[PDB]
Amino acid sequence: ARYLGPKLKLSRREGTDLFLKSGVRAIDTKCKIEQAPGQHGARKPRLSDYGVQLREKQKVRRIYGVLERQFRNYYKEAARLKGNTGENLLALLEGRLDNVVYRMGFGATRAEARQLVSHKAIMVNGRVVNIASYQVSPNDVVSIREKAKKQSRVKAALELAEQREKPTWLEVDAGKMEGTFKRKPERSDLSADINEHLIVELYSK
Amino acid sequence: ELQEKLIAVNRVSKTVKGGRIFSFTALTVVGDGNGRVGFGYGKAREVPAAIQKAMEKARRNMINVALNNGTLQHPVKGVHTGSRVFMQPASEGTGIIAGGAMRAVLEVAGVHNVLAKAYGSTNPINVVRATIDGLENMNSPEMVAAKRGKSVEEIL
Amino acid sequence: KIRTLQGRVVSDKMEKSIVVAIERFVKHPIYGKFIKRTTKLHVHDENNECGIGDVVEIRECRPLSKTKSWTLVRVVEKAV
Amino acid sequence: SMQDPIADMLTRIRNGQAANKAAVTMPSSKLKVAIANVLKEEGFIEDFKVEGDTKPELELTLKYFQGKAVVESIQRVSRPGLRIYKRKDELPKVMAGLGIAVVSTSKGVMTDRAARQAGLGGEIICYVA
Amino acid sequence: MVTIRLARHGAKKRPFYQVVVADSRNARNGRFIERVGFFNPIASEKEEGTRLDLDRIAHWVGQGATISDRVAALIKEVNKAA
Amino acid sequence: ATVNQLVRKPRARKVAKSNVPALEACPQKRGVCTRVYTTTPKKPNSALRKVCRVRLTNGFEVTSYIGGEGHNLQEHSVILIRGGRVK
RNA sequence: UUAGCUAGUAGGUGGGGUAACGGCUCACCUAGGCGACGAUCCCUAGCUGGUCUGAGAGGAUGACCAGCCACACUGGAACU
RNA sequence: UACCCGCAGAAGAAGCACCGGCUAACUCCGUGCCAGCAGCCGCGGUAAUACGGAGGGUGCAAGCGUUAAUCGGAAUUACUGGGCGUAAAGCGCACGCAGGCGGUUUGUUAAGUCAGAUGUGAAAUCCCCGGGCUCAACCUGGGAACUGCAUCUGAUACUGG
Ligand SMILES: [Mg+2]
Repeated sequence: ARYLGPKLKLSRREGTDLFLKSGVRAIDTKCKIEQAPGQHGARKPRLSDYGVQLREKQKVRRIYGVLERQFRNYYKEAARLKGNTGENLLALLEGRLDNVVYRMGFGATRAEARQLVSHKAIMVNGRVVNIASYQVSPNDVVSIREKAKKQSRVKAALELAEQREKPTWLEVDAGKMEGTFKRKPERSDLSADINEHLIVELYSK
Repeated sequence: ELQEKLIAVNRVSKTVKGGRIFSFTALTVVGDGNGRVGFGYGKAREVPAAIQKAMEKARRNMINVALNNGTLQHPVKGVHTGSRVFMQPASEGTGIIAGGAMRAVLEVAGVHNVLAKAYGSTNPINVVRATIDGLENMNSPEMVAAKRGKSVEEIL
Repeated sequence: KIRTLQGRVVSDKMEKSIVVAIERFVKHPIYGKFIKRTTKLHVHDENNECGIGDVVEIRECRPLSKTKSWTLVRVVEKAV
Repeated sequence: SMQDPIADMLTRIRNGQAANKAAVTMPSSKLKVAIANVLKEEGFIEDFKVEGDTKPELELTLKYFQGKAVVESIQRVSRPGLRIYKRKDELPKVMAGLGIAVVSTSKGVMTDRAARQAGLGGEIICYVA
Repeated sequence: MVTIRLARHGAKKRPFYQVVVADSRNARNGRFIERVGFFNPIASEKEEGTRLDLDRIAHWVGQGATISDRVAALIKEVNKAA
Repeated sequence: ATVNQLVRKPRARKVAKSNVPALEACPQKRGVCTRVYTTTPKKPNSALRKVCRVRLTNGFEVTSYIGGEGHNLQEHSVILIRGGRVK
C-alpha cells in the first residue's frame, strides 16, 4: 500500500518540484526536468480541463504519498467541516504525523520520515506512535526516542532542514531532537502551487 | 490582465456548386477577474485565425457586473433561446459549481464560490448568452436602496 | 371538553342506528391542495328521532354493534 | 370569469410597468388597500388614491427610477386554486431578502421580515421584487 | 418482569455495558424498559466508569424492581465510594 | 398539469424493463450448450461471429456470444454467461 | 380490458356466550349494509424504526439491529 | 492474550485494468471487412494510436476488473420543476350533474390557518459537541433532531361557516 517506483519519474510527469529527494545533488542533474518519461514525453499536448484537475490532485497526493481512498476520506472530513474546505483539507494534510517530521526535518524526505514512524523510533507526548497517518493535535511534542537518536540519517536531515525554509507553526528544538506543534498553519503558510478551487471541484462533479 | 478562455472549436460548412467550403468557428470569452466580462464568437478559414477575431470581438463590447466579495449576491436564472440556466451564490471555499461554458465564463468573471445549473439546451453559444443575461440584471443592494429610495439598513 | 365530532346525517332507516358522514379537510402530502375527505360512521341514535339530512354531534362510545361504536349527543338544525 | 381581484391587481401593476404608465387604476377592495398601503411604505409605488363612493376605485402611482421601472418582479404565491400557508420559520427571502414577500397573518398585512420580528406566520400572498 | 441487568454493547474482546431497566423475559438486543446508566469494566483513569441515576432506580425498587448481582454490587460500591 | 388533474391522477413514472431477462436478476447463470455455430453480422461489419445456442438453468433457450479468438466448445457443455448485448 | 357487492348480511329486541364489550352466538323483527373518496375481484407482499441514492424534493428499499406480526411435515381440533 | 525486549537480513512480501473520441494517458510490429474489437459513436476491405503482440505511459491497489442490482445525472411524468399553431399532444362542437372554483361590504363564527403550552413521537441509527481504544474503522458521553399526532390556551388578516 505504498508507492515504490521512481520518484523523479513522478516529478517529470507533474513537471514541478516535489522535493522527493534530499536536494544535495541538483535535481536537473538527475533527470530531464521538462520531459515527461518515456517515448512521447517531449511533445506537450493541448492538455484538457479534466487532465489539469487530475494532475493537480495527483500532485498533492504524490506530494504526501497518499493513496486515493484514504485521500478521499480527508475530502469527506474536510467537506464535513466548516469554512473553506481546501484550507480544512490542507490542515488535515498538515495534521499528518509523517508530514510534521519532515516539516521538522527529522527525516530528509517524507518517506525517510515515514520509515522512522514505521520503525517506531518516535515518541509523541512521550508515547510511541507507529501510525504514520496519525492526526497531530495542537500543543503536542514529537520526540525522537533514545534508541534511534544515534542514526546518522537523523542529524544529516537536520542540516537539510537548515537548507529549507523554517516553518512558522512549529516550535522545533535541536539539542533534544524534539518539536512542538504551535498551531495549525494557513494556506498562506504553505506553497501557492496548490489551488483550493480545483481539488474541491474535482471531487464535486 | 484580462484573462482569456476559448470555449468552442468547431467546423461548419457552406455548400457551393463546387462542393463544401469548410469554415472553422470559435467561441471565446474574456474577463478581468473583476465584474467585467465579454464573450466573442469568431469565424474564419483557420483555427488559430478565427480565435483572434473571437478575442477581438470580446475585447470590445464588455459588460459591467455587480459582484459580491467572491460570489454572487442573490440566486437568479438565465435564459437565451431555450437555454434556461439557474445560478446561485455559495459559501466561501467551495469553488465554481458549473459545467460546460459556464465554468469558463464565471472564472473570468472573477467569482470564486457559486452554485449553477443549466436546464434545457446545453448549446454552448446560447448557454453562455443565458449566463450573461442573468449576471447582467443582477443588481446591488446599494442600487435597490437607491431604486426604492431607501438605505441598506432600511432593507437589510 | 369531551372529544366530540359533528357530521352529516346520511341514513336513518335502520332502527337505533344512523349513518353520519364527516368531512375531514386535509392537505395533500405532495401536491399541497386541501381536500374535502369524507369519513362515514354508523352512529347509534336512540328513538330513531333524527331527520335525514341533518347535522348531529357525536361521541365515541363503547362498542354498540358489529359495525357501530358511536353515539350522538345532540342535534343542530334538524330541519330541511 | 372573475376568479381573483388580487391577481387582477398585480398583473395590472405588472403590465403598467412595461407600458410605462404613471397611473394604474382599478376598483378597490378592503384587501387591495391593505396591500397597497404596504408597497408605498416599502417603497415600490409612489402614491395610491382610493376614491369612489358607490364603488371604491384604487388609483396607483407607479414608481420609476432612472427612466426604467422599480418593480423588477411581481408574482402570486397563494393562487385561488392553491393556497399557501407558511409558518414563521418558512417565511421566504425574496431575492435573498432584497425583495419582499407580502404575507397576511392574523396581525393584518405586513412584510416577512416584520413577520419574523413579529414571530408569527400565515398566508403568503405574493412576491414583489 | 422488570429487571436491571448488564447489556453487552461494544466490540469483541472489549465489553461495555448499558445497565438499564429492562424486562427479565426480553433480551440484550431487544427490549429494555428505561436507560438508567452504563458501566465500563475497561473504564480507564481520567474518566467515569459508572454514571447512574440513583434516584429513579429508587423509584422502581419502590415499585418492586429486581436488582441483579453486579448491579447490587456496583450501586453499593458507588455509594461506598461517593 | 392542473393540480386537480394531478389530484385525480398521479404522475405515472414509466416502468423500465431489463434487456437481459433470462438471468432473472442474477450475476451469472449456468447453461448447457445446444448448438455451436457462426453467424454473419449486420451490414456495417462482415465476419463470422462464433456463437452458441444455450439451454439455461430455467429452461430458457438463448444465444450467447463466444468472446475471444478460438475456443474448445462442444455441444452438451456446461458454460456460464454474464450478459451484454452484441450490437 | 376488476362495477356492482352483501342474507347473520345490516340494524334491532330477547336469550345464550366470553376475563371483557359486541351476530360473539341464537331466536325473532326490520331491510337494511357497502360501493365511483374504488366496493368487489385479480396480481404481488410480513410491517415500521430504518437503509441506499438524491442539493433538496423525492425515489427505491426492509440482509444484518430493533419494535411488531405470522409460522413450526401438511390439514385439523381442543386440552392443560 | 493486549503490550515489552532480543534476533537477523533488504530481507519473506504487488498486482490488475486502461491509452480512437467520450475520459487521464502512443508508438512500433503482426493482421488485411479475415482474425476480431465494442458502454456509446463506431474501428478491421495491406500503412489500424480502436484488432493481436511489444515498448512506453495512465489509472488504482492487496486488490483490480466484468456482470447483476438501485438511485443520480434524467427537468426524460417536470409538487419543488414540463408541454400541447406546425417537433408526441386541446375531445368535432354544444349542453350539463357530481366536481373544483368564486364579486363587493358589515357583523358573527373560529373551522382552516398562525402562535404558545402540555403529552407522545422507544432505543439504536444520522447530525452536533465530547471521550475512549497508538490512530482510523469501531466503541461511547451529552446535545440537537425525530420534520408528526393528540390536547389546552390564544390570535383574527385571509379562506371557509
Ligand atoms: Mg471549509
